[PDB]
Amino acid sequence: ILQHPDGTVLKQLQPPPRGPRELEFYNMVYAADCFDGVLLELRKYLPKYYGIWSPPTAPNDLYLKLEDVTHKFNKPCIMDVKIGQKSYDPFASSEKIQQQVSKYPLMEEIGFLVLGMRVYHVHSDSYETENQHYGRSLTKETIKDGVSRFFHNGYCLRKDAVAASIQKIEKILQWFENQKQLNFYASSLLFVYEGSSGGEVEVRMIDFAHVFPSNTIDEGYVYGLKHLISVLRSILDN
Ligand SMILES: O=c1c(O)c(-c2ccc(O)cc2)oc2cc(O)cc(O)c12
Repeated sequence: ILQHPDGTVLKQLQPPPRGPRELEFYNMVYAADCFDGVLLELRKYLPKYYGIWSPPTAPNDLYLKLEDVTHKFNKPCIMDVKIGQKSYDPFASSEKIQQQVSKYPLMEEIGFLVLGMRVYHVHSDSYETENQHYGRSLTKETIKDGVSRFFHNGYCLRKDAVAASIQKIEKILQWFENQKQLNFYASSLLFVYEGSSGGEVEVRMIDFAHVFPSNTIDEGYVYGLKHLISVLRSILDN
């Protein structure tokens, strides 16, 4: 992700077919002549989309120009969580399914996977970062404590950020329970809170290279959100 100073980021299109699909998703959702109520509501939960972008001298080099969801924070604490039971899409080959399931074989059981976090620590004036192997190591026994780490500034558990995250996720969950036209595979939620309040918490959906038309509720996504809500809720009892 390329963080530009004017409060936006540039996300480079993934190689085909993934980048092109993510481009088309943003184009469908943010079509100026769109009056589909489902899609207009979905806009609230995504980064604001500014269209395709490429460098002036390089029309070959394709990016999405997107809102920087961390812009309004001073010391943003950021967690990326992949949502759903299946990280592979409805047209994946046998090998691709195996590739995806092997990355994290607990996806069906847990319904979400922590892709990373960056946590500001007050008393050291520094960030602790966790990479993809952190989340991939978490089991049903360790997921609650694994998620909890995101909300530890060193001195207190930020239950305010936990509660606000639940409240923001619940609105996304409500959107999913009132649409039967899109199914989302390998998509994520980006959580941001202020590390330096309730207060600023941001929760946005990202990563749309495997969103497909559907005739049904996205059951895997709903399962993941519900399980994530339940884990966060249990952290409020700590
Ligand atoms: O706005 C965005 C953002 O700030 C970040 C980010 C910033 C710092 C990190 O350490 C990790 C991610 O990722 C993104 C990924 C997207 O697909 C879309 C976005 O709009 C953002």
